[PDB]
Amino acid sequence: TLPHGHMQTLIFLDLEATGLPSSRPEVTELCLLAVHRRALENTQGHPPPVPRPPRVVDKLSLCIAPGKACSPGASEITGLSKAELEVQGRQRFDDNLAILLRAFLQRQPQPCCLVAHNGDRYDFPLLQTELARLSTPSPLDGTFCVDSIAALKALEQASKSYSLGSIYTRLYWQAPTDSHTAEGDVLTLLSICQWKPQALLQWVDEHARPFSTVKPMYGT
Amino acid sequence: QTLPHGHMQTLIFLDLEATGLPSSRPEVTELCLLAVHRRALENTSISQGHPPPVPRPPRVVDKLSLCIAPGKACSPGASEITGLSKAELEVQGRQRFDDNLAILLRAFLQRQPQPCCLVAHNGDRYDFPLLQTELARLSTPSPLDGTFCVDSIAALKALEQASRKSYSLGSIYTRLYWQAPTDSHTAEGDVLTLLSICQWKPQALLQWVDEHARPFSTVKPMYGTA
DNA sequence: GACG
DNA sequence: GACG
Ligand SMILES: [Ca+2]
Ligand SMILES: [Ca+2]
Ligand SMILES: [Ca+2]
Ligand SMILES: [Ca+2]
Repeated sequence: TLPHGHMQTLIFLDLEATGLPSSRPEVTELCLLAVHRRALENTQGHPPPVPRPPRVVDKLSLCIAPGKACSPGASEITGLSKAELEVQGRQRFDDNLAILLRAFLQRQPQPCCLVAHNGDRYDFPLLQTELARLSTPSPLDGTFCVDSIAALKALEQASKSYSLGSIYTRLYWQAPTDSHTAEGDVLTLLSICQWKPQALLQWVDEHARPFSTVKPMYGT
Repeated sequence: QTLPHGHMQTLIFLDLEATGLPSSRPEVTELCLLAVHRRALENTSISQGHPPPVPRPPRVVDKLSLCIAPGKACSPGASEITGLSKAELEVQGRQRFDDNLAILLRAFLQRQPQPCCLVAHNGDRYDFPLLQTELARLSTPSPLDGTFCVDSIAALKALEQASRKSYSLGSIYTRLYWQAPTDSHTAEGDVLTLLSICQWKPQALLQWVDEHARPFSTVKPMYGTA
C-alpha cells in the first residue's frame, strides 16, 4: 500500500555537524544528491562492481558556518572547524540558504523523498531544528523522508552492522571513499541504494513519511 | 598591475555541457559550479613527488551541479562527449532552463563572499556567451550582473610562459600531471580537472584572476533570440 | 585554437 | 544501534 503515491525523486542527504545529538549539534556541511526514480528503475557477480551512479543527477554540496565550535571529535573526522569556515567566509544556516534549498527542490519532479542513513535519529531531526531557527516558512514542509538503515535491513533480509561503511564493505568488498565529507557519504549511500534498485524504490514508496511530522532534535 | 575591480573573494569554477558547438546555436544540458574562497588558493601546499601529484581539492568548497533539458536535440558529437541526450533528460524529468534555475543560481552566488569571479576553460568563446543567452531568455533579471568572469586558457598560457603546445583542458592536465583526467564526460568532472590545473601555481593564478576580471554583464550573448 |  |  502506498501512503503518499510513488516518490518521483529521491534526494540522498548527509549532514556534517558540530557533534552528536546530546551536544545539541549545529550543521557544518550539507550535501544533497537528487535522482529521478527512473534512474533506479534502470540501474551481476560475487561481489558485483560498485554501481555506476546515474548519468543524470543533481547535486548540492555546501559548507555552513555553525553558531558554536565543532567538538574536537567532529573536527577531526570531518576536517571542518568553525574557525576555518569563518576564515573562508561561509554564511550561517540562514534565510538565503532556505531559498537556495527551496529552488533546488523546485527543480525536482514531485513528490520528493529525502533519504539519509540514520536519518530518523540524526539528519532529519537536526535539519528540522536548523530550519525552525529561521521562521522563513520551511522549504521541506511538502517533502517526504525515509531512513536508509531500515531500507537496507529489509532488502538484505529478503535477499551484523548497518553502519554506512559496514553495509558498503559487505555488498562490494571495498572500503568506501571520503568518510565524513558530506558528499563522500552521500556517494557511499547512493551506491548501497543502487544495490537492489527496484526493491529499494519499492520500499521507499512504502515507507515515505511527511517531513513536516519530523520532531526537531532539540529546541522545541 | 593595479586591480581592475579589486580583490576577488570567491573563485567559482564553471563548466557547461550543451547540445553542440557555437554555429549550431547550442542549448545548455548541464552546468557545474564549484565555489572556492581565495584563501583555499593561498593554502594549496608545496607539491612533492614525481611526476607531480594531482593536488587535493580544498576542503571547504561549495558545489552545484544541475542537469537541464534543452529545447532542441543534442548533436551526435555532444551526445557522445557528454553521455547526455534530450530524450533521456526528459525521461529523468529534467526541467528546462527557467526562472527558478536563475533564483537557485542567485541564492548559490549570494551564499558566496563578494565579489565572485567565474572561471571557465574557453569561457570567453564558449561558456560565458552561452550562459548569457540562456539568461537573456528568462523574465528573471540576470543573477550575474555583479559577477565577474575570466577565461582559464589565458591564465595557464601566461602561467606556463612564466616558468607550440595544446591548451585544451586535458592536454594541460596530462602535461602538468602525467595522467589522464579522471572524468571528461560530466560538467563536474571538467570543473574538477580545471580546479586541478588552476591549483598548479595557485598564488600566480589568483594574482592573474584579480588583474583580468571583467563584469559578466559585458559578456556578449552567443546568439540572439528575437 | 577550442569549446559541445 | 548509529549518527558528528
Ligand atoms: Ca551521516
Ligand atoms: Ca558523514
Ligand atoms: Ca568545458
Ligand atoms: Ca565540459
